[PDB]
Amino acid sequence: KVFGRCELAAAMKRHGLDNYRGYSLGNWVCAAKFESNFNTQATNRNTDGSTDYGILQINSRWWCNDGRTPGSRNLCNIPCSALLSSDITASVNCAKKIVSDGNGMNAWVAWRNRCKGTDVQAWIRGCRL
Amino acid sequence: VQLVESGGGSVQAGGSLRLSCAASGSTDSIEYMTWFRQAPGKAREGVAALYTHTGNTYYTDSVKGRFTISQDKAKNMAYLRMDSVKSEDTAIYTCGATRKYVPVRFALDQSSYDYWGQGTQVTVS
Ligand SMILES: [Cl-]
Ligand code: NA
Ligand code: NA
Ligand code: NA
Repeated sequence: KVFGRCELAAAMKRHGLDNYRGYSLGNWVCAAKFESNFNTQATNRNTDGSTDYGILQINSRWWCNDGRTPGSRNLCNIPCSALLSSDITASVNCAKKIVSDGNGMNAWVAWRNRCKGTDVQAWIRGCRL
Repeated sequence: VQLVESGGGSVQAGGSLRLSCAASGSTDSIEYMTWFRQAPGKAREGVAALYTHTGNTYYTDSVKGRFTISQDKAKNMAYLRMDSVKSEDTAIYTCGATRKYVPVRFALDQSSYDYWGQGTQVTVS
């Protein structure tokens, strides 16, 4: 599924992400845009054997299990395949754990590079939320 | 990513020594820069980790209060200042880094790190 910007903003709001660990809704929409271009099926293989999954590009070295990295961790206690669903719940629930780890949204590289220090509220402007 | 260590060598007990690590390539993709050490008879252990995008720091119990990890992010530099050094600090010190986030609970584990410097001997008298 490729979400529309405003469609995703609404779904993220419904999932309680607005102001979650202090990050306004625009931050979350912007992160999805640059991490996955709003695509719930997005995957990216990394040099360590791990894979980034789904709309928020969550890494299998730490957060989910895909079997392909023996001794890796699964801190969200889910199969990585759950992060490729057309509904965002599993990704959002896992993302909540990630952002609560102690370094905020900096754990998302594309958020740091493309969202942090920008007018993130632009990503939700003009949506009827 | 190449990590280039400098500093080290001999130091007296209760004294101070600064180690430096300079990171190759662009500043932006480095996540953690973290000093490890390996002492006579023991495995490599995490000493002090720094998350470069917030400045947050994490120390092993045996150095809390005596060692300080810090950075100059613009230069891809990380520093370890050892104050109040003790015999147990004698070890080979190596800086590691990652280009992907690592949960804080694993930030002092060597298996978390993908890039390493040379090792720099520190000896406490
Ligand atoms: Cl949904
Ligand atoms: Na990611
Ligand atoms: Na895993
Ligand atoms: Na870099």
